[PDB]
Amino acid sequence: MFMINILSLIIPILLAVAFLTLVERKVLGYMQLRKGPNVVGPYGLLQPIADALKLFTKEPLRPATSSISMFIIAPILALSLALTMWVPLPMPYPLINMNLGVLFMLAMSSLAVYSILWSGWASNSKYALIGALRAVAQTISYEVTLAIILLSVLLMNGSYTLSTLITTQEHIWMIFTSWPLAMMWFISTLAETNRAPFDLTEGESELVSGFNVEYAAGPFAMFFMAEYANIIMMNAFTAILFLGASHDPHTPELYTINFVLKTLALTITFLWIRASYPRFRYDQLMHLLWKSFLPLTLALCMWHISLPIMTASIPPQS
Amino acid sequence: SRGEYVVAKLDDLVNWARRSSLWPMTFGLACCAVEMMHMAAPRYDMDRFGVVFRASPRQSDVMIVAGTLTNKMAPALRKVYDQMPEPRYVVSMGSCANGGGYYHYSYSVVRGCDRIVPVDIYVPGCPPTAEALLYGILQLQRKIKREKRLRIWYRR
Amino acid sequence: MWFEILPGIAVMAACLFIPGMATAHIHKFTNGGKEKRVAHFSYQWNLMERDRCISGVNRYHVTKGLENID
Amino acid sequence: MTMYIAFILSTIFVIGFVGFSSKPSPIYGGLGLIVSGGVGCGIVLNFGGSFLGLMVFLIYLGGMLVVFGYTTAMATEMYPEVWVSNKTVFGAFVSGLMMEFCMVYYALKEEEVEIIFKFNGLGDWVIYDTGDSGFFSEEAMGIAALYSYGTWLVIVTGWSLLIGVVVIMEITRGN
Amino acid sequence: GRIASFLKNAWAKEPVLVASFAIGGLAIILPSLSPYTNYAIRINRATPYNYPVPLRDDGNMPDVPSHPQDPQGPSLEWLKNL
Amino acid sequence: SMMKWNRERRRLQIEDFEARIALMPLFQAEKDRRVLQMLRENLEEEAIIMKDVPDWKVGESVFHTTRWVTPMMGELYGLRTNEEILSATYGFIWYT
Amino acid sequence: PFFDVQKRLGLDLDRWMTIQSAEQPHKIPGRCHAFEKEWIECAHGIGGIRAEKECKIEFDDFVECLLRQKTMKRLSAIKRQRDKLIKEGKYTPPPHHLGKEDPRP
Amino acid sequence: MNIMLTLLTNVTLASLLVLIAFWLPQLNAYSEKTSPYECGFDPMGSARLPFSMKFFLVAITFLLFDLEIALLLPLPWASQTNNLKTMLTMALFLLILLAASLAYEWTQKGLEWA
Amino acid sequence: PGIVELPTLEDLKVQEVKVSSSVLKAAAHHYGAQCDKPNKEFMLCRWEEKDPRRCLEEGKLVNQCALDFFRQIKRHCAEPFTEYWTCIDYSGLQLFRHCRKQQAKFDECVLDKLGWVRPDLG
Amino acid sequence: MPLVYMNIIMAFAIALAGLLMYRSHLMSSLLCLEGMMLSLFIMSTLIILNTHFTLANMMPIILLVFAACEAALGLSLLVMVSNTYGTDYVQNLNLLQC
Ligand code: SF4
Repeated sequence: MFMINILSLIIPILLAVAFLTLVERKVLGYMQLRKGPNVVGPYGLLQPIADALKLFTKEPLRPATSSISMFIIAPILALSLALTMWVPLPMPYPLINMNLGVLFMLAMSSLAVYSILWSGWASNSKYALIGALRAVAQTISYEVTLAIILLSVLLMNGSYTLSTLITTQEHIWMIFTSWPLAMMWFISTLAETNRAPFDLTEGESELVSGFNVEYAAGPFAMFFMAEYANIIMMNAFTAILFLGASHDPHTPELYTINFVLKTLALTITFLWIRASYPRFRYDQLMHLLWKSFLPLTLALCMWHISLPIMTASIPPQS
Repeated sequence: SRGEYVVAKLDDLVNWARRSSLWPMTFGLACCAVEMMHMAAPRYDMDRFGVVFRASPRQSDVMIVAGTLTNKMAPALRKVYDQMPEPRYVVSMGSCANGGGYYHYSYSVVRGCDRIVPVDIYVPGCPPTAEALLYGILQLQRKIKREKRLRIWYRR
Repeated sequence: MWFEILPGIAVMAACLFIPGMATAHIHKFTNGGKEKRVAHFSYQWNLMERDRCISGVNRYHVTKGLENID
Repeated sequence: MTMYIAFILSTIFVIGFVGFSSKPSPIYGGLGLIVSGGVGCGIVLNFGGSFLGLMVFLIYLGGMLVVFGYTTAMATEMYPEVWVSNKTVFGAFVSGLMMEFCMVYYALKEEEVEIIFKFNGLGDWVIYDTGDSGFFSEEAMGIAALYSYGTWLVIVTGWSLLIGVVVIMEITRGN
Repeated sequence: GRIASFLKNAWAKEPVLVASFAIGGLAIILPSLSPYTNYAIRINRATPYNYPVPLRDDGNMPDVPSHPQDPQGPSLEWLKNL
Repeated sequence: SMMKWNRERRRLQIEDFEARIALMPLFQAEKDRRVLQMLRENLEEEAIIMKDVPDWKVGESVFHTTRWVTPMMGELYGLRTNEEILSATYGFIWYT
Repeated sequence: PFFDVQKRLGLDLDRWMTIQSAEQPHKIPGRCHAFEKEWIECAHGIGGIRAEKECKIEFDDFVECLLRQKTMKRLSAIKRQRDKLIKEGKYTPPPHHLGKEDPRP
Repeated sequence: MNIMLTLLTNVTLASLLVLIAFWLPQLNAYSEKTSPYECGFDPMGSARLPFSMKFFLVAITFLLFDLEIALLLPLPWASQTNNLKTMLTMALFLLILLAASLAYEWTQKGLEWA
Repeated sequence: PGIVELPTLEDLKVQEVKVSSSVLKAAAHHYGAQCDKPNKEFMLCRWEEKDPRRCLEEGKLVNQCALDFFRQIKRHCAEPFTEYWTCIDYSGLQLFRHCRKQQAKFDECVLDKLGWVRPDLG
Repeated sequence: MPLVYMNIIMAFAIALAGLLMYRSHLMSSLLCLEGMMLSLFIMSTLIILNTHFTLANMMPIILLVFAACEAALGLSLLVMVSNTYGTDYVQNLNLLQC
């Protein structure tokens, strides 16, 4: 029955990604004095399905200069890793309960970056190469600060087990304890998911399509699905880490509802930011993270190391 | 025949997917592009109909030739059309694109984009009003709705 | 108006809700109406193996209480 | 087949090494290094080293990122080489795979192979210990003793890293 | 006096660095002067990670208890009150 | 609030560790008896298995020392079924 | 040129990790603590030249605990004999080894 | 094994999607359609020529800082020791050395580009 | 070298405490309070001797004492203990926190019928 | 020794042979150095975990730290070589002879 559980996690997540596309289109339109898609289906509900069918019934083109093996492998890696990262999340009970789930998610996010770089390099197009290099710069900018913030926050948890975050935040949200780290973490999640104002890899205005400029039909659909799934998964991680939820062991549905609502709110915030702010220059993104976020993260990491000791609040290891 | 019914229904599904999700490429040559942007503007928002502007030719389904096509720009237009994956549809907007319009007798103007690329729907006007362009796009959607690829496959 | 956005959000919310509920109820079904035991350290896995031996059906969730004694 | 997950992963590790060692273009050698790092993580996790394995994967994932960027900048070539683009690279790849297959079958079939040391074909499960670690992760407790026991190692490593930043700055000054 | 000028210039021009340095300095200093750090050490010691091996009784160990719930031996009342 | 909650968590962890301490001696007795029984069964079946083989002492120690050495996984589960071997060797690692 | 500054100044810069039998966090024992302790105690103050032969039994026991080469060889021989007997048809694994009896808790 | 099964399932789903994308659609591949994309005109040189990295120093420093990320991750378990004084001193020593390295590179115009 | 002197199967046969982990954890504190003596004797034997064979009899005594403890529980406080260990079983981590009320019932019943007092923290 | 030790030592041998047999690029040989470091990490971790040498489970992490230090040094040298010659090719390190 574990296979049933894996399918239950996978299939609904992909449908959630599909309808997230509709939600984004409508939210941005309404924030722009427009109505998002409404013609296709009641209130635009069937637009995602039409988009998926159109993309998968569209000719996929293999670039003449492309390296076919990497060109094909990259979307597979992106989608599979995007689906994999959802596994360890406690909602409330995780599909795979790992002692070090947080480090697993960090490593898997690191692995997903190669999908963008491999896609851009294999495309053998100048714009794709520029997008891949931008992705490299983005990872260089954000990875260290992301890891340090996660370590600082998890010091109060006492472990890297995602499930134990629920117990730690039983009485209060961790955002109250670590609201600055929460802000830097939210921006870093925006950077990791390559979302505005850090949508540099794709950068339609500056790079025609970035790394996916040479991708069409199914592979592009896979890249889009990976992107949106990563958005949802990272926002869910933020909800678990900071905006904890009440869990009644006899009724998990309450925790599941609270968690889903918080993640929806965070994803809506993502779309809101994409609508509101302009895009950063990748030099500016790297400067922001290294010159502004990194020193504050180091100072706050020192603070969070000291605070449990000086306040006798060291969390239980188990 | 049951096979004919299955083919007809699958063709209906494919045509509905293709017409509902029509992604024009970000290609605007001349003044007609401005009316295209006004079509993208809130009043006649084309996103409601599923028409979303996508820059990359490989991620686009429709090319709208808005503006005069000079002899200098024609090879680039043909290249962009060729690099666009199929099914691909071309809409010619404005008199300049349709047949050369005001600059028909110029040395530097292609007297119609039909000479360079096949055109499916011609939207008259100079500039065509945004409502006219939306009407043309919906006409292209109906044309897609009338397509019978799978039925012809079964009958062939 | 803005309420028109809500239906897609509701569909997305239901899709997201399905995974956690499915995981919890599948764990309940597989583990005999009780939460799947968490073994983050070797001691708990040893307890689970001992329960597997005690049960007699090679299922750890089956719990033998005072009745088995004497 | 699940009785020998470790052996399969180690063979994949050796194949990745034969991939990045035949020296294709740095991109595909980086692919090999990434695959080998993942497989090594798998092996260490199978032996009980979850933190160590995940740390290797994370560090090599970041390291190969800078390698990929550097390649596209310095180690670049107009026609980058794959393991089937040159007789030398394919020769090295085939020789490495054959040498593995040779030792693999030799040790699996023969009870005790001895290439340079003596190796026993019995599955890795045999060596594992029967003790219990209780409410503890021995790897985690040992790795955490770097701050309580290994003050000297912390001093040396921190100084090495600061001097490494200085060294990179000086080596790249370029006068 | 000039130190105040430097601090004002820092807060105007580089607030993030001022905040970071202040937080780091507090992290360094405050734990030394905190009463509760010894409480943290005692809590970590009190945690019974490994079994309390009994010791053979030679008849000359008054302080060592002969059985839990006996008045002799360590007490954890401080942590309960904490 | 986090200080209060974490101190309570440490106290509850102490409670759980004390429960484990109370239960450990019985577990140690069970484990020793089980290991000895498995070793005896292995010894007897080996006596059956290699009676014919020349110059093979049965149950001979590979250590010079006449001291108890904790048996390795192979000794206890060497001749048991594959499912038992997989469980003993990789269960805690694989369990998730 | 091994200037024993650690011994001169009484500083345990690195000797804490030199051996597996030394103090470890939470008194977690090494897999060969007994053998290592016996070998160290045997070869203490007698010099390396003497210890290489007068404590060879201890060192061999330590190596056997570390690598299990002899134990693995014996187990492999037993398994080979059992498989050969099964092929011959003159041996049958007991039901408890086959899983027909509940193992002791 | 559960993690292996999940990874296999996800990879198989992705590969099946790729297969369906490359086999269900109809194709009319011709040279001009599969040529590289350069905004309509043809590319001048290759996309495999060297692409100067103006942030090389930051990348090497990123490697060196990811090492410190690795060294600092055990801290959650370190806080469980009895020698919290030495643990705190060494953790702050490592973090202050990382801060010093960042400050040195910054003041020496190392975090700047080109 | 020498033959390993493994004990016979009959000698290592003992009555077994066939109760699940949740049941043991529910009674863990009172079990340690009541059966401390034999358990401590077995532990001292195990740690001093360093041979599992040498301390078999003390382990048998440990098992017998645990059985007697559970028998007294069954005689006097069966139902409250059954509810208590049922409550602990549901939690995957078998946490004590969620079952405080049933634990209070069990402790009060045990204190009244048998006089046992739960050991305090530490 | 189990066969996994054989495979990991074989990986180290292969990486050493790769490093000692250059072809053109320097990046590939630096990758062979990093591969050797990975193989050493795996061997040390396996030994320390099988022998339950608790206070030695940190040695792999220090080995990785100094491996990354070495990698940084290698890349910082490769950048200068590329700047002075335009490529990372080893054949350009030919000014010093004998
Ligand atoms: S048709 Fe008229 S509006 Fe359109 S580009 Fe030509 S002149 Fe401008």
